[PDB]
Amino acid sequence: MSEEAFIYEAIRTPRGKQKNGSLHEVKPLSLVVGLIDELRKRHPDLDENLISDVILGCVSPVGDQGGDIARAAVLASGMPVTSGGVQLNRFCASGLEAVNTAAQKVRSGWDDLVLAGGVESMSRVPMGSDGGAMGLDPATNYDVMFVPQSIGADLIATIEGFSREDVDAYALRSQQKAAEAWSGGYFAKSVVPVRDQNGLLILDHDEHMRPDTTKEGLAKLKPAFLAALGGFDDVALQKYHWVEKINHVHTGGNSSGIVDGAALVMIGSAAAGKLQGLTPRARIVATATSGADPVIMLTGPTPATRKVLDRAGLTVDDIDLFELNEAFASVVLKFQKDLNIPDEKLNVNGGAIAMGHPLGATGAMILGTMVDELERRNARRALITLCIGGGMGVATIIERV
Amino acid sequence: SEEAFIYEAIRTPRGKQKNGSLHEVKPLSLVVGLIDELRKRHPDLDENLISDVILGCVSPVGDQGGDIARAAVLASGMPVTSGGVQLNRFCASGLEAVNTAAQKVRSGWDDLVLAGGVESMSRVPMGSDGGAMGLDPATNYDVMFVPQSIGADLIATIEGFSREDVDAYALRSQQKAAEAWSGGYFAKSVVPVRDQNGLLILDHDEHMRPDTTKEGLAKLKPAAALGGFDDVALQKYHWVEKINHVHTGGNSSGIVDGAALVMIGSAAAGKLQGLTPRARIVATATSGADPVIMLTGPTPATRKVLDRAGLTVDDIDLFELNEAFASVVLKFQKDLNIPDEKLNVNGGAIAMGHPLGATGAMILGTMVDELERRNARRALITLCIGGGMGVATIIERV
Amino acid sequence: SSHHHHHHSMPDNTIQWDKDADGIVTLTMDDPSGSTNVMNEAYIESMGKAVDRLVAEKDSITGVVVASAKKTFFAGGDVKTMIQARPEDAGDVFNTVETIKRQLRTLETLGKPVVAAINGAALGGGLEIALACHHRIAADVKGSQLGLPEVTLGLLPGGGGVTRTVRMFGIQNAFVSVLAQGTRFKPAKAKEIGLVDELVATVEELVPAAKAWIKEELKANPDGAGVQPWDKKGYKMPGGTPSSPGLAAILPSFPSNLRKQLKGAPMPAPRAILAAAVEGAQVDFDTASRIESRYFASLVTGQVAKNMMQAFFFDLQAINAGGSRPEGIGKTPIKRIGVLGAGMMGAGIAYVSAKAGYEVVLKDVSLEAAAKGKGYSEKLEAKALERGRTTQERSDALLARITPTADAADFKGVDFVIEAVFENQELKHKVFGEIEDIVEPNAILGSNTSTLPITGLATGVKRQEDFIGIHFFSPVDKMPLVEIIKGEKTSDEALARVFDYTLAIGKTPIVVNDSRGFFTSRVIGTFVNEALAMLGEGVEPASIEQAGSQAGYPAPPLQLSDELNLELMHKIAVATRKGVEDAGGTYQPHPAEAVVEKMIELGRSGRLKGAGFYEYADGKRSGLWPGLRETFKSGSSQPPLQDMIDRMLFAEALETQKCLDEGVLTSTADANIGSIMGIGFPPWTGGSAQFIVGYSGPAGTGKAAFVARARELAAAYGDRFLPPESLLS
Repeated sequence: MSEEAFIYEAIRTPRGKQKNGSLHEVKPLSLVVGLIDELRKRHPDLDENLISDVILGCVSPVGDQGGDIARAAVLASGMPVTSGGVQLNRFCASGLEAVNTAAQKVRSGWDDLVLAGGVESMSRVPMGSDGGAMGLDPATNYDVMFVPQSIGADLIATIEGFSREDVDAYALRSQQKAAEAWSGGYFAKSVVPVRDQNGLLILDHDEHMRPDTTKEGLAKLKPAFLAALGGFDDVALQKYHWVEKINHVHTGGNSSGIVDGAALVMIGSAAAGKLQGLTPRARIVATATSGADPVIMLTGPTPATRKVLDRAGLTVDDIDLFELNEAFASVVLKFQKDLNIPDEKLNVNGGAIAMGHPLGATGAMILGTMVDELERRNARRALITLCIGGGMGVATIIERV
Repeated sequence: SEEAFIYEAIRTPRGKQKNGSLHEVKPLSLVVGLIDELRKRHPDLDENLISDVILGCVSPVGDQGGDIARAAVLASGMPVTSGGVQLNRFCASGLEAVNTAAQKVRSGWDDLVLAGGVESMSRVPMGSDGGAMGLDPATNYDVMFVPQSIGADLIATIEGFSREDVDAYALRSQQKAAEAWSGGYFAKSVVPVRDQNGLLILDHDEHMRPDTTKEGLAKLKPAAALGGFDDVALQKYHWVEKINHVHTGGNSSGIVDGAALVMIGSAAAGKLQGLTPRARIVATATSGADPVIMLTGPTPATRKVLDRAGLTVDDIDLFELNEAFASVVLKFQKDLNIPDEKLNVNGGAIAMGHPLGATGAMILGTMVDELERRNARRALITLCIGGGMGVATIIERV
Repeated sequence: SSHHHHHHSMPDNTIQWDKDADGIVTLTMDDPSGSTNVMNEAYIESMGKAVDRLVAEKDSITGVVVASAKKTFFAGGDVKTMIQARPEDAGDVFNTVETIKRQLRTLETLGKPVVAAINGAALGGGLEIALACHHRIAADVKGSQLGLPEVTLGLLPGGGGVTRTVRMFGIQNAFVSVLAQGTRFKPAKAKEIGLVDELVATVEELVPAAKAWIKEELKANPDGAGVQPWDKKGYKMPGGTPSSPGLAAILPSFPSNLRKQLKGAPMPAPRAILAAAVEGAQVDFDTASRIESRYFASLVTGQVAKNMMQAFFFDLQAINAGGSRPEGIGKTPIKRIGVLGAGMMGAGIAYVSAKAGYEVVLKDVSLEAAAKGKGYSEKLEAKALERGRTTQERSDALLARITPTADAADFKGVDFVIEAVFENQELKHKVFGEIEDIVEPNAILGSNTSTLPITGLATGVKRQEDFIGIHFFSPVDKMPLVEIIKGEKTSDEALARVFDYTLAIGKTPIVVNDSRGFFTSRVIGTFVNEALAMLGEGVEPASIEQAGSQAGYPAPPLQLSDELNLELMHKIAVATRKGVEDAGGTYQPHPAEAVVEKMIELGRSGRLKGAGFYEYADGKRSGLWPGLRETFKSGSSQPPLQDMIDRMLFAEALETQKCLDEGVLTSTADANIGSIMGIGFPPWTGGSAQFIVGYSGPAGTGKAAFVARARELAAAYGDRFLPPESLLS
């Protein structure tokens, strides 16, 4: 709680799509090394020996993503051998967890300068590739009523009364705002085009985006089909016995996209940045980890946001921009409803429905998105949060400096 | 602002690789068993005040996939708000978990945190998770990937540790582990593993060979490290003509199954729950050294943590370095001139085994106990790591 | 390591040893203490010695045949011992099955072919022995069954059954087809799914065929002789191991699918089987086998296995041995059955009587009505024909056994009458009156009645000695119980004849003394009445239904209420009120009665009238009536789910105890099986009487715990939950 933690750089790759995606040919490690080389380009004279750790979120750390990918990035990029490298997994929150952990290490006084972020090549290493202690264990799975995320999302809509038109209306809005952000040049300096070994362009934009999405197009889509595999609806209603029928409103068009991507954030103390001649962009005000029922699974953001607001001594009114990962439309609408968040403050540059959700990286991507938008708006405070599998929640407050 | 205190440190016995007692036990069950033991120690503990569960795990796949820390939170019936994150910093993962927990506590944004590790190596062998440094040619070729046993033999060659030197250290580790066991040093901290019916599965460190002799150790054959790796190592270390292969299964860490858990919090968080602090986390440090030799990271990390705490070797009562290979310990001892009677005093991984992700948390707990038993002040705990990393932690008895 | 129970300082021998000139050993299993070979202490020691000798004489042994000298091959384990196992006996149970499996593992890894010659039923332990053999030949004989039914006793196949079937078929197929439900197979079916390898026409062919198979296997496959597929270098589990991407993708849904099937009922055996199967698949055979033992010991020492062993072994045995059949009575074969009424009950009764091989005359008020009654059997036969379960020839004979009529005179030659007309005393008097002189003078005069006292119905006939209650349950083709009700005038010979009829149609009998509501109707009343009371209190309908299914009932209570018909429920309550008020007493209505009357007033008296708690369209149940929440202020009362569950289960258990006290039921066996088979009381409880002695809750186990919880519910929900004096100390 001693040293203040500052964000000095926050960058990300574009997000490549799942099917015939541009990044499918690119190793997850290459995605990270690309970002390291961009930071090097932006700060040629930085003493990399002062970087004490590299902390990467990664939800499926197997195959191309196994063997501590953070250390692999340190060594492959030719960073100093003293620069650490640790992989972590807190499901969807991994990217923000890595940043929070980086900030907390700086606050402790025992690290000076840390690279944090995440990477997920979902087209190469699909969700669930890592097995899972819960799933490979029927005795565990049976007791703790395991239910896939989409069913919990549908259940949220059923209870709160969010219609198919309501969730699709949010989806359209996300596409519109992502398109507006891109057209406006909001992402120009922070999205770093992926290039090959020869400098040739692979991807420079978020190719999952569908900027010409319509209300009618969204209405024509089918509900999600772990889904189609029976049992989970009945299991969910065994816990939620007062609910008669789950309304299945979520589709590929109102749920986050499966994509490939990476994000990097440079975090350090005031002195660490001053010594390297770095300009601070934001201060990490507070972090919080909380949770809720693992069967509904995705209501964790509400308690985590409440806990981070209380810890920073702030209220909903004090925050200029709210950024919540768009895993499912109803999750966002529920969060908005619970805390009376104004529309104009919520996911203002679009979200994962439009641009995709590369699990391990997402937290760091939407954090960077907020650093940039605070500067662009000349606003003061942003709250960043994500829902998480197992019913967890993580939240962070940043202040523009 | 806040200080981080260790309130509890416990572990499973270590189950052996071949025909091991723990082979039938899921790694999740190993962690849940320890959570149940902590609950037994403090039945009135308000679990709602536990803000996170941080577990080291080097092969997070299959049984160890899907954030095993969260799985343990849910399977144990801990509150849904209690977190759960898996981390991997290779061999240091267990200590990294503890260090991260301490850093979160110090930051003021976490109150009370469970930290440790789990590795069931008989069910999930190392390398099970794949990786780019090993499996991707372009980057494997450039980092000069060499298995750790070769770096260890290379250390012995450069330092002039003979086969008898490494074997003598190995014998001592067996003796000291046997003595610690027979002396009752481990009675409180090693938690017997039992099945769903309460039947005993394992209550002791199976890998131990208390009747080890210098003559038997001499019979063993040197130690996959088969195909090209010697020449790669010597390409970097060009002044050494030939690697003396001194390491065997008898003077290297045992491949085992096990888990470890540590309860960490601020003074206020412990006071509120009526917990008595056992030790204080003085300082942590991560560092590194050449990834080809791989196993020389402990030295600069120990150097860094000592300077950070404003201490010298002479201020430290006990030194605890993971016994991955005998040469690594002898190298560490040589560099820092560590007195013999201060080093790995209760035996180590050569005798008891090295369950990758858990080890750092196990040997940390070992030092918490030994400081209390000796009524001594400070211990320094460190481990060598894949890719040439190093982690170090200083604890102070309270 | 030993093949024996003990290794320190005296049971019978059950195995006959014979070694041929060719070095083939026949082990013929023949337990002298019974007519069945059972996996008991005598078997364990006998097989231990036999297996020791196989190893000792291995230089001169070329092969082994496992045979039986009984009518059946081998059936069951020691249930008597297993039912007594306390938590502290977990070690001994573990050791027992570990010893059993050590013997079979040796047999299986001998380096020589072992062949099971299956002459008759091989069930549970019996099939487990056979699965340890390398080849299985079965005699395709009548009554022969193969399977692993130990889940039906709340156990699991702990002698290698789980481990071996999973190794043979993979996780999904072994679980779904063999283990989860304990399916019994005819030899032809057993061969089809790979549980058996070869079939022979007669039992005498078995041993010679087994020896011939050994001969050929040694000649044609010398290197692989006596090696199971899973003990070979390149073994692949069918469907893959849990680490293979294909199975890994569907595996996490296996427990949820199981939970869906069981509706959240607390029946631990199926989940223990699934855990043992998957965990076993992750490791080598021996480790897999040991994990299996631990899950077995867990079930055995648990309460549910004790409930299920008590009901589905002991209670069923007692009932099928004529426990409620009066002693010194002979037999009287039935030639011609007459059914009165062609509704669901009468049509169903005609079907099960005709399927058993009896001629049936089906009479209703018109030919059109009686013919549509036979149409019920036609639809069942058509569906069985498409499923391939019967032949066109066999089906035609079945239907031709049913003669639909409107003429009373067509009951000529009828020696067994079963009436299933509308619930009305004067109608039943009249319908029997029209027929009592037309039938044979010795004819049983049976009535399918839900509530009306048999003694009162009997007055409508001349020969009251032959009048009796023969109470079936809807749908008759599926419901296994017949509640036999003794009127005051009913003779003991009449009881026995209906008892024998019940067995002949393949149903299970209970014998009950006359009392309105008898056993089943009265007790099922308390279950639905609790549900309706909860609805009146303001409990969500969806929760009430969930509570019913999670308690373990085959149908939720509001759904069931629609089928029972609320008008019938009303007049049942009206009848009870009349009895009390006529005797000068004051009637205390169940809080459900106001909810019943409310629904009648609203024109929603059940499925038959088109509307009840559920909506009905096109002959199908739609969903819960949306007006239900507003009518009863649903959501205003939100008690714990476990309280809702317990109120239903406890009401029935307490009512069963009243029936036992009043002398309606004469045994707990009849109470248990009667509740399970008649009114769908959950199998895991072992029945409504077993629920009392085997209750398990947060606050302990047993009769004392039941009393405590009953008193707990009474304070919160009303005095009706106070236990009878019979349960107190």
